[PDB]
Amino acid sequence: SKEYHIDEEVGFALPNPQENLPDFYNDWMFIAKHLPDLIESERVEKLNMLSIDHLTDHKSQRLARLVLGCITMAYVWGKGHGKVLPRNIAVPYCQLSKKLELPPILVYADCVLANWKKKDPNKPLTYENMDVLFSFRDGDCSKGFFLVSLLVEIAAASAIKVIPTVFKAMQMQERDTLLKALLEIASCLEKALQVFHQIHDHVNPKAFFSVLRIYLSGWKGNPQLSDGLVYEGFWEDPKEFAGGSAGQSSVFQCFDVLLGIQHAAQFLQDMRRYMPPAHRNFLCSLESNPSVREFVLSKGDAGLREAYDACVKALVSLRSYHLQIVTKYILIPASQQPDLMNFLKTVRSTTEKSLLK
Amino acid sequence: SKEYHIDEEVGFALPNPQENLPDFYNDWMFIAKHLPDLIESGQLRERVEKLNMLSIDHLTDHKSQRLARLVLGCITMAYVWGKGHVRKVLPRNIAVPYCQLSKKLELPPILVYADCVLANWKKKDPNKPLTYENMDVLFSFRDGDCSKGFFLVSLLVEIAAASAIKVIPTVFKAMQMQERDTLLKALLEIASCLEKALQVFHQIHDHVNPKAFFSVLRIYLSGWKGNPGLVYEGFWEDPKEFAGGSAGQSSVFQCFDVLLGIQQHAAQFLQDMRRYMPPAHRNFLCSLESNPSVREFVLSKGDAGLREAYDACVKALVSLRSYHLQIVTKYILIPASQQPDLMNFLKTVRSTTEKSLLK
Ligand SMILES: CC(C)CN(c1ccc(-n2cccc2C(=O)O)cc1NC(=O)Nc1ccc(Cl)cc1F)C1CCCCC1
Ligand SMILES: CC(C)CN(c1ccc(-n2cccc2C(=O)O)cc1NC(=O)Nc1ccc(Cl)cc1F)C1CCCCC1
Repeated sequence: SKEYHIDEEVGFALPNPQENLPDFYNDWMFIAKHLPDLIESERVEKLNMLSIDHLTDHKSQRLARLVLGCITMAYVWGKGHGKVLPRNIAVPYCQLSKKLELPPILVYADCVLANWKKKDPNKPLTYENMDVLFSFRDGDCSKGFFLVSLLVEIAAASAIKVIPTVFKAMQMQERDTLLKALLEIASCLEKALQVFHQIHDHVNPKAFFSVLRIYLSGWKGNPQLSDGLVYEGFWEDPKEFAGGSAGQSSVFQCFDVLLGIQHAAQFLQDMRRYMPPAHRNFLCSLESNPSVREFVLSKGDAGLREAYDACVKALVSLRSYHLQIVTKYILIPASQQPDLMNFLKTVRSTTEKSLLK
Repeated sequence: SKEYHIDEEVGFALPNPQENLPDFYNDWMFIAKHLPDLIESGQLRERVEKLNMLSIDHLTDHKSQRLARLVLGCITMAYVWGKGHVRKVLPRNIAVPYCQLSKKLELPPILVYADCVLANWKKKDPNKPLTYENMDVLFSFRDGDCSKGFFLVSLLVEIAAASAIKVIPTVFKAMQMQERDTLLKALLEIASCLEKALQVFHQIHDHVNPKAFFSVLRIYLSGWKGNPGLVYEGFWEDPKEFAGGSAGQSSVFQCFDVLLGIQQHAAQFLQDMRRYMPPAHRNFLCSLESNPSVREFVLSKGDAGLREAYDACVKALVSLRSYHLQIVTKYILIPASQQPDLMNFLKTVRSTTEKSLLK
């Protein structure tokens, strides 16, 4: 559906992202494409300031934001062992973030949604035929963690395209249409769970926790940048922004809203700001529609209740397996080097309490 | 509109709010309607504690549920604050129905602008118009609190603003259709209506007394988020923080900012205030942000008339925010300097409005 930038094949992800920028931005593209070699070894501070006026289409500006976002995270965090962004990169990065109405920091819509290519376009969207555009460090497992995340967004697209059928069937008092629409969403959410199983085959817990997780960290409520980060020449004062979480996906928040599932309440709302404007306009168009919960309860129909519940159950399954992934990839590795669980459990609890029975 | 519950006459306010609940809720209605007498005699907190737990299942329409929230909200503020000289636990037999009724209406369990302004008025004679002389409130806290004046004058500003809100589709349609003469008239009509809202502000001086406001009424509008939380017995085992009433709970304040492209620590506060607004009204301010920028449209065009009409709106907003500040001065600053960061926030918002002028 065109106005909201939801793709029929990949949903919220960006279809066929640009891989190359105009020559004018070669200095950017060289740094971003060589980050593994370049981190172990100043070029950002010796970098001239480029105008953003030569980024003319949407995909170019998304790729440019991805390039500048990966550069910024690597400059701030370095080698990842232990506060001011140079004017000549921050001014174009903040200008390009302002234009696209996103915060000047690496966000899920950059390094997942806009950070993939097909290897051969004549074949389908599977891990074996897919790759990422940018990494941080050799062995960071960027490829696996980004692509498996993206394959979940694609699986979710199968359900999102069913979403006009739900509201049309409510308007037209069509009980049999709405039931099939809910079961199809439920079935697609159940197939998304099977993708989650793929993380184990492409992402290594240690590599994730001690390498990749430092470069997705932001600077809002971070003790290393207690006052935040200074974007030299744009604000004289340092500014806080969060870094990447699963909460920046629209997938997670989208089906809460649809199914009428209502401190963590605060966090998912702010995460929407870190989403593309079209996608936030979509989640709002959703909240303006009649409650699927009020509709299914008001009918007294037990078939409809089971289908609504089929959706809610598929979400609880996902949130449990999510939780189990956090156990393998954060809790256990943290107990090996010499409040995230509370947030996830609370969100899971609110979902489970939304069953009808 | 329709889906957003914006009325052509009163805008964001609730039209013709219910005044009476079903008999089943007489025990509630007695306390709320007699809060002045029951606080002054020391019988308020006893009447709340001798209260059986009532099901909310007999509140069947919207207006009934809005009135019940107002009744329970006024009771809660009086129970928490007492004689204004407090209670850390709200008794289960009122908190459970109040929290249940808040969940249904998707509002926080505390008295909010949509309760004691938007849903808390009646006409004296319906055959005559909406003026202070023909209007009254449903609930007060204390004899002499000047609740009537402060609530109704607050609401009369919301009503003046409604005249402009219904123009808001004309603005977006006229941009889409490249109709330059239509869009100009739409801004001037909004500006003129924003200018009439300023004339309502003048009425506060005739119906609200500064001392009465600061030392009485302001105690019963105090919340418990960042207040030097409250336990809702039987609903949460843990105490919960929620803010009390501010002018920020109006949609009026944010609505014309969004239209005009006015970008409003304080960015966070106006954003959090939206939760204390009705869900339909939160969907409207959000549906607004999804529309094209009126600022970017007027600027790309070389037409100076359009700039002056956009500025006419922005200027009318700056006028209101200056006079706002002067009202804050009379009703807080001076009485506080007589007893033995809101000013920073208000000036900042004025600066952001003023800095959005085109000239
Ligand atoms: C698609 C999402 C909703 C579910 N997944 C997921 C599950 C658990 C975790 N997780 C592990 C430890 C802590 C967390 C957490 O914080 O939740 C993270 C994610 N996903 C991201 O972190 N995505 C992401 C965010 C920001 C930036 Cl910048 C880049 C990114 F790639 C996919 C699903 C299938 C298995 C692979 C991961
Ligand atoms: C409606 C807004 C945009 C402008 N006004 C306004 C101006 C200054 C102040 N003020 C004074 C001292 C501190 C403050 C402050 O904190 O701003 C308050 C209000 N208005 C409310 O506070 N309304 C209200 C809110 C919450 C609850 Cl619960 C109940 C209520 F009645 C009206 C407009 C009509 C002329 C009288 C004032």
